[PDB]
Amino acid sequence: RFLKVKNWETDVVLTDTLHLKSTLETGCTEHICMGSIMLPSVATKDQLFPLAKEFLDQYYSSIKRFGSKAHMDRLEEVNKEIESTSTYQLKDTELIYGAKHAWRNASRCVGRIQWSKLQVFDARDCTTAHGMFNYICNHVKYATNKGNLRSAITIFPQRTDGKHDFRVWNSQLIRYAGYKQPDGSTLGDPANVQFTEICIQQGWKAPRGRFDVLPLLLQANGNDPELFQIPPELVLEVPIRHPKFDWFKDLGLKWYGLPAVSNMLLEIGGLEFSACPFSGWYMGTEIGVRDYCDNSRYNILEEVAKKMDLDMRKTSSLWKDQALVEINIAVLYSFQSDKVTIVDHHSATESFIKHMENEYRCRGGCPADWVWIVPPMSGSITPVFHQEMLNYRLTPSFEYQPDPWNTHVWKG
Amino acid sequence: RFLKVKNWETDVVLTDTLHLKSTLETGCTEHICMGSIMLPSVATKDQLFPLAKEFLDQYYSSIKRFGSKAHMDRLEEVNKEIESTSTYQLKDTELIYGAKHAWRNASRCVGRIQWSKLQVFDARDCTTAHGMFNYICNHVKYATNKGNLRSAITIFPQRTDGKHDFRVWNSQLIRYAGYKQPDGSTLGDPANVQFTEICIQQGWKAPRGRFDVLPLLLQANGNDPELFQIPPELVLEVPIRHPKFDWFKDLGLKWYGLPAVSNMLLEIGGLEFSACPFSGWYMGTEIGVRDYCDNSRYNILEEVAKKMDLDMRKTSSLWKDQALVEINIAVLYSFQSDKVTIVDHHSATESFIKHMENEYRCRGGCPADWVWIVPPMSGSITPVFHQEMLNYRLTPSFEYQPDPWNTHVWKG
Ligand code: HEM
Ligand code: HEM
Ligand SMILES: Cc1cc(N)nc(CCCN2CCC(F)(F)CC2)c1
Ligand SMILES: Cc1cc(N)nc(CCCN2CCC(F)(F)CC2)c1
Ligand SMILES: C[C@H](O)[C@H](O)[C@H]1CNc2nc(N)[nH]c(=O)c2N1
Ligand SMILES: C[C@H](O)[C@H](O)[C@H]1CNc2nc(N)[nH]c(=O)c2N1
Ligand SMILES: [Zn+2]
Repeated sequence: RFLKVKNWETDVVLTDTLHLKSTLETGCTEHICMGSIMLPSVATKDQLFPLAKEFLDQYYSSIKRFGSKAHMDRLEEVNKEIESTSTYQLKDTELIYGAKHAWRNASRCVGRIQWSKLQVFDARDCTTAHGMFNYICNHVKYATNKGNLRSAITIFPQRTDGKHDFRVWNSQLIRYAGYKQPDGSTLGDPANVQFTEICIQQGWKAPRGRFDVLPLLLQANGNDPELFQIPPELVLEVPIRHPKFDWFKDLGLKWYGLPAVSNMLLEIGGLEFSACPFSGWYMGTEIGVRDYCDNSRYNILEEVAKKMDLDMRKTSSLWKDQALVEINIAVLYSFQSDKVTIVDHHSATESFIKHMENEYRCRGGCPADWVWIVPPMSGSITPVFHQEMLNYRLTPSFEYQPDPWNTHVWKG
Repeated sequence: RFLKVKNWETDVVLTDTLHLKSTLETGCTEHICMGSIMLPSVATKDQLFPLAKEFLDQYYSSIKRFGSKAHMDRLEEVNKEIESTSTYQLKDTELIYGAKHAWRNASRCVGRIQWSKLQVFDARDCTTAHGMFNYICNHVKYATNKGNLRSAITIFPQRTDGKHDFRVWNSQLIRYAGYKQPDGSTLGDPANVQFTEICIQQGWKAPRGRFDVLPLLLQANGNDPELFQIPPELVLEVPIRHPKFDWFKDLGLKWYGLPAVSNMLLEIGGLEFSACPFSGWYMGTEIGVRDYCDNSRYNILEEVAKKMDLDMRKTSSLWKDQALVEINIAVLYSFQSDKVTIVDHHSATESFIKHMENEYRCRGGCPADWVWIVPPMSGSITPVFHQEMLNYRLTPSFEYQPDPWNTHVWKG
């Protein structure tokens, strides 16, 4: 009823009561745990009012006006609007609160110490794909802020019936293109080979190289999506160099500064925002480990090991491990030397522990997904490795949604 | 009902139906996942027969004689013995099967590809702490096999009433002593400071140094435990050197060859074996990462970084990561150069994937604990990082049990 999580490096115990407010389901049961499953598995008007009331009661509890006159009138005001319209509209203040607590509740995010410093851009007056492009461009410019990255979200109109959906078809606002070859291999980013081809289908002309920034595929109000090129002056990039190995520039690697997710769904008070691109700043490992060294991504451990002169015959020479660390010292160094905000996995995981402490103190808990919080290298030398974490689903939240090209009723 | 687990590096899917045979509870519910909780939380005669029948039905199913005459007679024979004695005794063949499947079912063990090659030593005729010492000595000698390590388990008499318990008080047969100081710090292994002091209480004379092998504290048939020194010729050790850095010998580190757990409980057909030391061989990271580099263990990242000439001022120089890899290349190299069996985390995790495949094919599943299977360094460059895993509890099994000094009714 009042569960306990322990840290096995400091012996610190914390008591979780926030999980009692949890509502959605995890996928786990009393007899099977699905904590390593990546994605465990129209809305009517009856279901909407409890979700609205639940959300309204915590918004007014947060401005220290729980159950007052202003609360009960907005309760009544939203009920009458759900009767009238079968849906409702958030105030600007409720949207900013909802968006900030979707991030706060994001159990897979190690960066949440920053959750209250989120800049929310209301794009609910948008009606066309061009309007979307303009809003997204202003998001990219604001969030980048000349390399002093600022976290932000842009929120396009909520879902209504279902066949009128705003969607960003890119999985991230800024991604590199992936082209397969006649000889079967892959240039660029293999993750986006499918999306890179959809752009070619709709008319993109590819500069078939490595780090080619993809165009935006924007869908407005259910209509077929349309292509727009982000002005290249708006795409900040960092060339990767090493502070010891001057052969590292010869590798000719670079990465974009802005991590900006655009394929998830924002849920606030039962309303569904199918297009809500949000952005922060990178933790180093996301680029240096997953992006650069996944076998099905850029997969550069091969070459970094070569140029270091390493024993690549035997698996147990740990040459993969040894090249992995050099690559991540270089991503960090390059970003910092250009004053482009980045955080190392040691500082980021310390901050999360400190954030976890604050949450248990002033909130009664912190939903956290250990499988996703522990970084993909040097896990046990970071403090989150030794921290027990309870995972549960609170709302407002960010959720996964199917890719648009599997679900969109086309019209030629 | 027939769940699916995916690998996100190869896109291989496998279907799990073994989880339906699962019985015990995980700690997770539909609303909270406890997959990162380390330890989530007398036996009467009524409860014993279903557990015996369940176990007997799968033993005879395994020798291809399910429900035959020999099965039903042993079913009857064990029922009558549970009526008569309120407990029962396993045949030698049932004990060897049970022990092997407790290992097979060990969801936190990455080494299970070896599960059917387990040497089982029946010590159920043991009655005294001296007898225990002799059995454990023969286990240590057999399992070490001059450095060609062999996996083995020794099984002392099962629990009966509860106040007559056989226990090994050491957490492992071979561990290094931990002494705190007058100046507050720690020499040796800080994990065992408590146990190292209990030995001093009962009469151990400490050679207060670093890698001092602890004595055995053995408890027979509920009696107060007694101290025995393993013959030092029986404790194989590997001095750690590096294949590049000749200053590495100056560190003066060494580790024992035999990982041999002695603090867990073996459950077979509802019988409880409170003393069942089992041993295998080390995966490199257990020593080089957890043993050597945990903040609350030996904690040598400090010195290895010094001797490498590293930028220790800034967290983001990844000097911890860089010294971590060198330490693990050295543990591997030292063990292999001495022909003492060890496995690197790359080979071990590949073998587990291949073991997982075999299990799903011929068994319908493989209970696996992702949080424990992914190694504590370079996680995402090993194949288990990208493998979804279902965790569930099958029997026979190894379980945790309280330390004996918290539960033992002493008599001066
Ligand atoms: C401020 C700097 C931030 C850092 C350092 C950070 C770091 C991370 C990392 C490393 C992950 C794991 C993702 C992966 O490994 O692919 C993650 C996940 C996530 N982040 Fe944060 N993030 C930041 C900002 C944000 C913001 C501003 C939001 C939302 C407004 C957000 C929402 C999420 C969500 C919902 C997830 C989990 C969903 C998913 O990616 O599958 N993050 N974050
Ligand atoms: C054959 C070589 C073996 C290897 C390479 C291996 C490897 C591992 C590793 C790395 C762990 C994680 C433990 C930790 O990180 O502290 C583990 C856990 C475990 N091993 Fe294996 N192991 C081996 C043999 C065995 C044997 C022979 C048994 C039993 C007869 C066994 C039973 C277990 C159990 C029950 C656990 C989880 C319980 C726990 O330690 O908390 N292992 N193993
Ligand atoms: C805002 C932000 C900051 C950051 N530092 N990193 C990320 C990465 C999120 C990765 N996540 C992968 C799965 C998905 F595609 F479904 C959604 C995106 C996002
Ligand atoms: C047989 C074996 C082989 C191996 N390579 N490694 C181990 C380590 C087990 C670690 N595990 C920690 C928690 C515990 F103490 F509760 C029980 C022991 C065991
Ligand atoms: C808090 C967390 O559960 C704890 O640190 C676990 C994580 N995973 C682990 N994995 C292994 N193999 N061994 C461990 O001791 C741990 N510790
Ligand atoms: C199979 C497993 O669930 C999958 O690889 C997960 C593991 N943990 C992760 N953790 C983070 N941060 N990002 C990821 O993509 C993943 N992938
Ligand atoms: Zn679970």
